[PDB]
Amino acid sequence: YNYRYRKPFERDISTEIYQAGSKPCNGVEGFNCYFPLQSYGF
Amino acid sequence: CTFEYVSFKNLREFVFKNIDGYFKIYSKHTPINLVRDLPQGFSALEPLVDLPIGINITRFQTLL
Ligand SMILES: *[C@@H]1O[C@H](CO)[C@@H](O[C@@H]2O[C@H](CO)[C@@H](O)[C@H](O)[C@H]2NC(C)=O)[C@H](O)[C@H]1NC(C)=O
Repeated sequence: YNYRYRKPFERDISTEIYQAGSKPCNGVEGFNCYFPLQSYGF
Repeated sequence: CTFEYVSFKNLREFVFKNIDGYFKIYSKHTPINLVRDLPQGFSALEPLVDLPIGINITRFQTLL
């Protein structure tokens, strides 16, 4: 679980949430409000 | 924090621009007669540096 995934030569390690809708997710987890990184099952 | 480096009469001039994580710097220096505002004439700035840092810039400030 140490390995993970989320422009040309862009890099950004930000924790800012994937909103799945226009919700007040406010950077906090919930239904339609998900953390930007996912782990590779290697 | 992934990178670090070390190298009124003086009109000192610079240009700064950034492209796909590269960051380019050019300059010129001259003594002048009038100090108040940009004196009429012509000269070209010449390159100094390019840094491959990757940052996504939108703002800046002078360090007085
Ligand atoms: C600078 O920041 C912006 C976000 O403010 C980055 O935008 C992303 O660009 C990619 C293009 O491959 C899109 O797929 C993403 O959806 C964009 N993000 C968002 C939140 O819209 C941009 O890539 C950054 N540029 C650099 C060179 O780092």
